[PDB]
Amino acid sequence: MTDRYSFSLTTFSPSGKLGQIDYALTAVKQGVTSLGIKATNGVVIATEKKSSSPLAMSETLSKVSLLTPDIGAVYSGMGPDYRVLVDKSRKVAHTSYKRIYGEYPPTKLLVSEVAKIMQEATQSGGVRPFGVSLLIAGHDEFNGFSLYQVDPSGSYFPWKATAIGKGSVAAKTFLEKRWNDELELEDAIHIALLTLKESVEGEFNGDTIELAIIGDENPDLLGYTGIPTDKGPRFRKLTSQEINDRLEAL
Amino acid sequence: SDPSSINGGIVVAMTGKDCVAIACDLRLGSQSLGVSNKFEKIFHYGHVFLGITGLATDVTTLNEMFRYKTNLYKLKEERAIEPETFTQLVSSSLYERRFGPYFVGPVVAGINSKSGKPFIAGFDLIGCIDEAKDFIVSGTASDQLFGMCESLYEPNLEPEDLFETISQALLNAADRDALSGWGAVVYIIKKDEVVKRYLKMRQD
Amino acid sequence: DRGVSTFSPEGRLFQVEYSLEAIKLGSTAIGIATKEGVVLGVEKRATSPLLESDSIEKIVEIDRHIGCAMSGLTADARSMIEHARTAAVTHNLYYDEDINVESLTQSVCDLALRFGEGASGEERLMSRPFGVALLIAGHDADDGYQLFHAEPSGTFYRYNAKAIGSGSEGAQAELLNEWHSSLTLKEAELLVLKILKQVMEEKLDENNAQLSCITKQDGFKIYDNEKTAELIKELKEKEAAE
Amino acid sequence: MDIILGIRVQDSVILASSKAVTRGISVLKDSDDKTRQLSPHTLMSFAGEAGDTVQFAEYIQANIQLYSIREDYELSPQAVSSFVRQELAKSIRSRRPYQVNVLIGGYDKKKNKPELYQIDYLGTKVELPYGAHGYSGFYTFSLLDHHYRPDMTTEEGLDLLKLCVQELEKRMPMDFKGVIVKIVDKDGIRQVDDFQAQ
Amino acid sequence: QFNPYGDNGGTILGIAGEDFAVLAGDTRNITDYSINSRYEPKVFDCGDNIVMSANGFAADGDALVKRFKNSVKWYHFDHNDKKLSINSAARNIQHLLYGKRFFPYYVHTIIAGLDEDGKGAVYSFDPVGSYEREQCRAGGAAASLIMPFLDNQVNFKNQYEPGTNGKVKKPLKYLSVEEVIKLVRDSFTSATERHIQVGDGLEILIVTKDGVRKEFYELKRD
Amino acid sequence: TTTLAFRFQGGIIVAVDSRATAGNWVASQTVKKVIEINPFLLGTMAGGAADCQFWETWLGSQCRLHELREKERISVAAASKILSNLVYQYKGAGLSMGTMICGYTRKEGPTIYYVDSDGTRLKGDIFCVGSGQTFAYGVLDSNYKWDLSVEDALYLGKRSILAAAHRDAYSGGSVNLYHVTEDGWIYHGNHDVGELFWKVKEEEGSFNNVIG
Amino acid sequence: GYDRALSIFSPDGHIFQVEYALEAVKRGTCAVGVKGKNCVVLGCERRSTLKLQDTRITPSKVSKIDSHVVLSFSGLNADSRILIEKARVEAQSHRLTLEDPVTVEYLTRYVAGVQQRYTQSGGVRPFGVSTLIAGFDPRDDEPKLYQTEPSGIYSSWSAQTIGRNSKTVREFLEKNYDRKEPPATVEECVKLTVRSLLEVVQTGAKNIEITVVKPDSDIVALSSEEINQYVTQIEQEKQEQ
Amino acid sequence: GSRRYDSRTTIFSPEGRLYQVEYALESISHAGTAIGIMASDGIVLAAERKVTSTLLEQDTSTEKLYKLNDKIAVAVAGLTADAEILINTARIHAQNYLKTYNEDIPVEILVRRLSDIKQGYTQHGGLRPFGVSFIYAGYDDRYGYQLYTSNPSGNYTGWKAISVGANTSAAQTLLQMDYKDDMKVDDAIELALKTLSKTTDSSALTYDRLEFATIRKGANDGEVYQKIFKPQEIKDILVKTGIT
Amino acid sequence: FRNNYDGDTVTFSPTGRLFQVEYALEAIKQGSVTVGLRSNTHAVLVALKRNADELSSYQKKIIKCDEHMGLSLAGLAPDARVLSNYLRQQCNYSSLVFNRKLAVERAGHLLCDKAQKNTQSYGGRPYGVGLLIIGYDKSGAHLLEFQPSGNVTELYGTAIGARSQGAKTYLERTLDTFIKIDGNPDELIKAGVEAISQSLRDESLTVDNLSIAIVGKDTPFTIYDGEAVAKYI
Repeated sequence: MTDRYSFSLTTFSPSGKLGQIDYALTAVKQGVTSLGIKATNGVVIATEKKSSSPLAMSETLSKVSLLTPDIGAVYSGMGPDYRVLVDKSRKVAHTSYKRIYGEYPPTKLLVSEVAKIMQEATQSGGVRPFGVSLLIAGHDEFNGFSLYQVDPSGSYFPWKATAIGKGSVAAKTFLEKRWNDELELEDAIHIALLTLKESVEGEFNGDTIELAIIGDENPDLLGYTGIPTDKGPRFRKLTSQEINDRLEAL
Repeated sequence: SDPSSINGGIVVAMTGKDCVAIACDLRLGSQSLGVSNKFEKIFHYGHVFLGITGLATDVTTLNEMFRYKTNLYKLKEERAIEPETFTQLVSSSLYERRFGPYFVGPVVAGINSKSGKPFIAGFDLIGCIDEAKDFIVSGTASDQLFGMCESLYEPNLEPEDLFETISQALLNAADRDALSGWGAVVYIIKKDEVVKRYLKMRQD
Repeated sequence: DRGVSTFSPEGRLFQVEYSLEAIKLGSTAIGIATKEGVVLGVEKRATSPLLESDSIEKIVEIDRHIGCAMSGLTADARSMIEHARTAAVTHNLYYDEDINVESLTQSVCDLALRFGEGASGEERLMSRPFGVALLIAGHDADDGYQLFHAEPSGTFYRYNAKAIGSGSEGAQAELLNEWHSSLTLKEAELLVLKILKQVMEEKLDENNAQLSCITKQDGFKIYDNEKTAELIKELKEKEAAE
Repeated sequence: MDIILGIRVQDSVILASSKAVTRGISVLKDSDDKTRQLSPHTLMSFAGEAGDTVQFAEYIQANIQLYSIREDYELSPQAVSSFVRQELAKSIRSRRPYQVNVLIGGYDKKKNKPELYQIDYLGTKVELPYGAHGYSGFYTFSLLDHHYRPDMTTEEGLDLLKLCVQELEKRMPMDFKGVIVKIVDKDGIRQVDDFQAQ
Repeated sequence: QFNPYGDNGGTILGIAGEDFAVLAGDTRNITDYSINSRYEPKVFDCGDNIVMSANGFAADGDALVKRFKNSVKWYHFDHNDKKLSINSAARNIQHLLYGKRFFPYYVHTIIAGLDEDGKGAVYSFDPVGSYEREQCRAGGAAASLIMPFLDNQVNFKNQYEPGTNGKVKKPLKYLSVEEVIKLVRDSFTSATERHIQVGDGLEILIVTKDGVRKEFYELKRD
Repeated sequence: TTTLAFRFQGGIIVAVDSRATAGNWVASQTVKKVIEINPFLLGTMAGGAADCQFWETWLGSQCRLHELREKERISVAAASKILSNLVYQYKGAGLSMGTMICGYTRKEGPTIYYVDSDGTRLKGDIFCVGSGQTFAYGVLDSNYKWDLSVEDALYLGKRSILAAAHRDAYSGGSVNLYHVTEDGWIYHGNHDVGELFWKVKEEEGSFNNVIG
Repeated sequence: GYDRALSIFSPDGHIFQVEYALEAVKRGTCAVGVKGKNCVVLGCERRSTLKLQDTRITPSKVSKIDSHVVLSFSGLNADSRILIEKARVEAQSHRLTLEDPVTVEYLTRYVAGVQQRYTQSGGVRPFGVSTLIAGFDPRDDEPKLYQTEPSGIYSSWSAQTIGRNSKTVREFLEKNYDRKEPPATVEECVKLTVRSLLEVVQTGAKNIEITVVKPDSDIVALSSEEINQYVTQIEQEKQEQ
Repeated sequence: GSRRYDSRTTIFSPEGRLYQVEYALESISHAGTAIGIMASDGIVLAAERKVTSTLLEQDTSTEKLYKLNDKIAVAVAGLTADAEILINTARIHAQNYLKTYNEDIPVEILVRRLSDIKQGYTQHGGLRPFGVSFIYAGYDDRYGYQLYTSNPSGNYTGWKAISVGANTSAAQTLLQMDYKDDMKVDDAIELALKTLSKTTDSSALTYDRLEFATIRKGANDGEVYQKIFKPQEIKDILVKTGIT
Repeated sequence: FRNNYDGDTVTFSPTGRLFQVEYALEAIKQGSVTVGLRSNTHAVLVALKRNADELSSYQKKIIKCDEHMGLSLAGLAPDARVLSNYLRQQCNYSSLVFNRKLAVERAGHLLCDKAQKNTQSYGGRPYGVGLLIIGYDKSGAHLLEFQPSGNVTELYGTAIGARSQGAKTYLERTLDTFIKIDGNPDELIKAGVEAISQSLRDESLTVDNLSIAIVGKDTPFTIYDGEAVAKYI
């Protein structure tokens, strides 16, 4: 027994390529499309709920997840790898930040922590890189709204809007045409729905689409009253119904 | 025996109208022997102020520790740490040594650079936060300081007036404590500027 | 690849056999035991005339009653010497006496097979077998003057005379005919000098060869160059006498 | 305890340390040098627990000499004193603490000013015009408080110390057998071999 | 609270002759004011002509003797059946005792045999390994009663030549095995009279170039 | 116990008594308190019998290892520091030893180092260690000169130990003498205090207070 | 956790990783050392694959291990740092326990031991470095010069060189260095050193650094000029014929 | 066993070269170019952002210039994520030094430490090296303005001007051509931009594709200042130097 | 085939074989011959000692484990030292903790289990030596045969090493005879020497070439070499 794989499984090839990272990126390319758009007063991230069978309950599988009350994430690639990354991300937000400063981490720093976790699966002994790309959206007092992308290599970059996965090339092009620095959240939601429609083959509705936003504080989602400074989470997942109402004005 | 009474020393902080004050004596002794009359007990990281009473060696170690942590914080966050945040950092740093504690009485003072709101806080040696709006006191003459502050203090004092109040509280408390005194320094803090003054006091 | 503790289809440990091949490329070392002591001689074999020959140490003291000569990857012998010296000194601390030559040898040989990447038997942390062979010579009250050949295989043999290194097959054949139960220390010295001369590529002189002996009376001593030079001269004379 | 005194004058730091080593009922030695040169312009005197004293001093010396070779540079007195403070501060919270008090006198060649640091076994550091460890301070700090001046010459400093030593030889219970005095300045460290009657 | 030590009484005696040595010990084992056994051997033949006794806390005495006998066995295994000389056993025993310097074997130990020149030898140890070779040594409960006697009758201390005005010390003529056995038996009958922990039986082990012999004598049982 | 060692023109004198005790009980009058580390190094013992014997014997093994490794005799400074550093590792555990490491090397000349279980290591010309140290110091301090004849030095040393054997209840037995020169130490015999005392009294006229 | 055996025996009795470590040394800049009657000199050549360096701060090829001993090398620069640091630490530890600085042979034996250990320990590769260690034993005036290689083997030399073209410069030294009469002067010693280097450096005033080591911790490095002056006087010895 | 899948990242080739180091360097050669130029009154760091899009938020982006100290900074060429790992340990080493000696860490000591970390991955552990090359720009009171470079092998060297990443050959030649010892920071700024401008594999050199920083001892003060230029500031300096 | 499955002990060949173990077994066959046989009162070991040169000694082949147990080796000597040492300790443990002499049968089980661990894990290698264990315990005389594969068997007599097949056939023939040689050590030995000489070929057993060991009813395990074996040549 005992893990005796203490050497790297990702190494440099004569051409300078890191094979395992390139291959992980290829797995990301085969994944269902997901995207994110940053507005002036919010951020939207969305993807398609590619149910693997009509007998499956697509709601019991969340592709969009809350990391902190003001930060959410979505991905493209290997769903199981994403799931554990979310568990680790939620935990590191506490162990490396909340239990020290008594407040949730700003978006860039949490992204930085996730990125570190992914980089390590690129050099540590006995493991393969995570086969996913993430789109993390959030808000924090001193930086406002932000959107980031994290790749299998651990690299991450901020975006105004972007797409990853299957038809990311076409979707990125469609976003470059409609994006401007004056967009309001509802506008971005609208643009998000339009972009996603080109990537979807079959049914396109609130039950096959998963979408969340980072907007204003939702005092009704807090759970208690009595403390003025505590106004609620900015992260909110739209309901199947909220999505349909917007599809009619498509 | 009592690590908190070996070196002596006091610190006090007060809030005023769009300002804050933090003051301390300058003595550093070894039991009855006065050793140094230049041992300042107030430090600052960016615009956040920290005063520390208790065992001198821990006062020094803690200052170096917080300089170290606030420096990294700034490099990663790309902004100076705020009073409220730093208070939580002190608290968690102290509780981390719950069973082998630093023998100190930290005090935080400053103004949130974004809300302009004056802030102060105190802690016991293992991190419990005392977030009073009026004043925080610490040191070998803490009973005296509580007495002066409760009597002399009043809300919304102007910088120039708060200075007279914090000073009289410090001075008269120090003079009823054998291990406190030997000089004093007062810091008047405003959103834009900070003035440091050395007070004239009894040298016995 | 292939484990460092793998067996060949013939029942031999690859690394140990390949280790023996490295020892064959080393400088020659010869040892001869008599009832008057044991002689140890080596071929310095400097690689350039600018190399100060006396800094070549291939004959070392283990204790007053034990000395030894090496052949092969000589750097590998340091930790072995260190272990031997410690074993001897430690034995004396624990028992107020000299360690027997055979015991000292068995202890050095215990290190030999302690190699591998995780062999189940203890904690053999050493990546490869030693690439050097040793001739351990000494004297103890129970078995008198002795000569042992310690190999990286962990086995050691006692010899009346033995040669190791590049010219061993030739030198050993010579020792087979020259040795006899009544040689004197002087005869042994000349005999070692003679055989070294036959197998060395260079012309043997007091600078490229070195002698040593161990006697019950004075212990282990390394002959200084002047003393050996005379033995060289005395040898040339007896050979030219017929 | 042993006598450890230090004084910073205009262009130098003078260190005075008692020569006796007493164990129980006997004075075993009367020419003990309680000091170690850390670098050409930095000297450290020490007093405290029997074995810990020298072990600590020599340990610090080794580390500074190592830093000097690695960097081919000499750390400033303030840097050295901070290194020494951290070591003592680590020690106070370990299994068995070094019970050693020290005085560090150095001449900072970059600032061209002498400096005197007093650090006790807890890691308590302070920079002073003059200092002392143990009972010595109880008789010398009031003397120096009275006769000290910032612009004193190395010679005036030596007369000031002589005054301190005389007071110690008059009022202290123990016979510390005189002191060894060393001067630290821009030219290094030298020992005043003539203090037995200066 | 738990006390890891106890005291089992007993007394042992070792005397070295010119070409022999003896190690004796009473056979009574006790606890406080009770007798645990009237016959519990305390002196042992450990092989290689060495006799040993570790007196004091019996449990510790047994562990030590057991460990030494095993040491002798391994000495044979690791050094081609070489005989363990008495001086070598002594040093070995020092390391055994000092190994527990911080949780000592609460015993006073004596070993006897012949040195490498055939002479009688006796070695006595401190509970932590301090040792010395001697002519004779009493250990245990009555050691304070016996040693003075042995200093006088074995080494002739304070004894002078009659008529020499205490100017000439009585010569050190050496004792025979028969004369030594007499001193041993007398030492023990005296010890049995004055010390409540001594009695029941006396067992003597004699070591000569021919091996180890044993003699037994009854002692008062009160 | 009383042990002493001093430096002088002819080298070094080393003298020790030979009594071992356990409370008021005299355990032995024939103990060796000087161990011949090696042909050129001497070690004295005071305090715990076992502690001194075990570690000083161990010191010899470490000194021998040095000579095999460095092909040179170990210095008195390096030898004394080996024992000193070892003893320092055990500080607080309860070891008990007061010792003198004495030797003569070409490089250092006659040298004496005092080493105890507190971790103290001191180089010096004169040292007396043990329960009887003060008594030896008394006689030794009032008759010492750097210019004593090997003969007069050996006597002072012997006389000093005698003084201590007489007044210290825990010192006695016999005196063991040693002289240290570059070519090594020279044993100068065992002198039973029983006879030595009377001899010295008569020949010297001292100890006038005892009746004999 | 990583403990793969990287240095092992091959069928012919060689240890390729050690052998290839030597190849890395052959590729390193040349280094030479010659001992005079009262000194030792160490010379090194400076590459020119890229020139626009800041000589003040760029790590020099000769390092002081202690005030009386220096070490130069040929091979991987990064690897040499590891050995230099360990040697420096060992030098201070030795002064601390023996109360005497290390002899040159002792320091050499230590560095060589470290190198050997890295040839038979799991999970590590050998140092791709060979060194020249020179200086004077405490209170001694007899010069010392030793060389160590990847295998861990070491020995002393009257003069020696390692690195690229060391074959060439060694020849120059074998037929230009007389043991009967070693360079009885710091000057004629530095001259023999510069000469041997010119045989391979191909005109490089700024491509040749020298360090002189004398008894009692007297170590100093020459400046471009001081060296440039030696080059000049030597190119004349040639033309004057 | 596992030995079957072990690539052996730390062995020599028959030529005495370290495979993984050579391959990591090959990787570095495809990363955006980074330039460092040291002047009499300051230092300049300039780097080209590899790959960009209209939607890339440049204001909140940093992929090549990082602050290590208040007096030391680095320009990165290679795997960004590998760089962040090393940057963070360097930031720690600097704070440890300040805590120990109460003095800012000398530039070389911090550079040597980071280089030693890199060297380690080269000799033991069986892990791949970091695919990173750094250009360090810093100031200390012993050598003043300094410029260093370190690569995957753990080797480091000092320079007056240097480049890492893509097209260093062409860039080094240009720098060696117009660099002059008596230069001034503003001259350096211009030299840096011109050089990048001629070596870019892109159409034109625009502000959205650059990161700029300087370390000057602003005369009106007496201390050292690090200025990591903002988008607008780069756009400006781009027009002034005549590249519009 | 073989080449692909003989890299380590943790690999089974397509026919269920463990080649590394089989190769270790081969080192035994290359070892010098040794014989073992017992009656109801004694057990005997006879071994042919091999030498390197005519200037070297003949390497010992018999090792004592306790007063009632011992063994002879064939193959890698160092492995025999490791295994005999483990057995010495096990015999030791039994005496110290239970004041009991270790049963030969139990010793065989302990040896089997120790060897097995080295045939199922990565990194290790099988022991490359064969052992013949004899002893006299509470159930009489015993002879065991140990193989590196971990297989231990109790026999009346046997032989291992080169040409061991000769002696083995002779013993399998002499069975009914030697098994009854009770109360007569010299006879059992001669019976063994006759068995071993059935595997000779090169030379003839000499005085510094033969090695004998015996254990029995009132006979502690003792080894006879040289002059002491003269009366049997």
